[PDB]
Amino acid sequence: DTIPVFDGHNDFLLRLLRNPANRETIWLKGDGTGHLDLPRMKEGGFAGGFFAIYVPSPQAHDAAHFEAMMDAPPFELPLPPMIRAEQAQPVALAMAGHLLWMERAARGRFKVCRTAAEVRSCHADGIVSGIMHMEGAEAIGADLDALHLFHSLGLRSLGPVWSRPTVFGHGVPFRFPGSPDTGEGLTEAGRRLVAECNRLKIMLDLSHLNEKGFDDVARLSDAPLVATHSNAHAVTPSTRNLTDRQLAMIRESRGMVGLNFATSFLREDGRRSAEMGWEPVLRHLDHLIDRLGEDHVGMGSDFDGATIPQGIADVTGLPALQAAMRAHGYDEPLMRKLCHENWYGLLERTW
Ligand SMILES: C[C@H](N)P(=O)(O)C[C@H](C)C(=O)O
Ligand SMILES: [Zn+2]
Ligand SMILES: [Zn+2]
Repeated sequence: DTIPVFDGHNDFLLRLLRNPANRETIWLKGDGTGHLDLPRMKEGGFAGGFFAIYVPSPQAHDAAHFEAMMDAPPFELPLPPMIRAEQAQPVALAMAGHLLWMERAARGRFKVCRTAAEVRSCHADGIVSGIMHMEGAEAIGADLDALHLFHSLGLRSLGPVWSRPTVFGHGVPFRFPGSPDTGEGLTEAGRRLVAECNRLKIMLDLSHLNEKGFDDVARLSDAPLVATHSNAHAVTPSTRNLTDRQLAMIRESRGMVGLNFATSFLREDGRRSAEMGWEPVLRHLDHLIDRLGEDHVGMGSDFDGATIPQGIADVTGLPALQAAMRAHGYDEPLMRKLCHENWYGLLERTW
């Protein structure tokens, strides 16, 4: 009785970036590490999701010193320097190239989808779906020319920033505890980026964007507001989470929030440790569902991007998560909404 899950955010492509020579095994067989691969997706009931193209900084997000800091709050991680298009583009092309390769290699068992109809068809057919997503828009120059290029080759979702400055605006540093109001809003280029994404029907992702940038998108975007992998600030006051005020704005826009499985954003203590139970997961889900409404919450795992609860552990833990959700009292129609229907509706409202 596992309900298929369509997911808001994963960083599986980073694993292919880091070991391209072994990609056939990593994707088609698994290599015994990480959260995702094709066989485990099938075992865990992963229907598909957003596959993030994210350009790492020289001190990557999982550098030892950062992990150690996040283990013992309070903490504040420094923002990395801006990466410009000339440097970001080859990396983004590499990751986009791996995503297309995944589809070639899987011989029809995985499909990069460009429309909501394709996603729904994949769901019905049991074919794993993928949405090409860019987490941080460094590969897009301020001129926006590359936005059209990436769109042409399948890009359908874009977060203007990661937790790092871009020509478009500013992301939050990783900090606990702290407000998401950590810096300046969108630049003029960022405002143009919002307008152009609206015109091209590219979904904008607010995860990582600071509060001023969030307010700018809320004011400027003609489309529902979406945070693909962010939780409730009122429960866990991480800079990465959403305040009730932000949630209310997302609700008004008929938007969507994906629950991030990152330990740091779920635990009330904001620690990185996987040693936790189901309570914090359900605490965030209840809070999100209560304020956003049952139609505006889903999963945003952050599989392969963060440490997640021991009870989930990897994609094969989705059934255990569903069991906890059911035990907590979520009925079947709500379960279907949270697992995939809400994302599919959001895609239709956006695209
Ligand atoms: C580094 C990854 N791409 P991430 O998806 O940015 C994981 C992180 C904990 C977050 O999402 O804030
Ligand atoms: Zn990511
Ligand atoms: Zn992220």
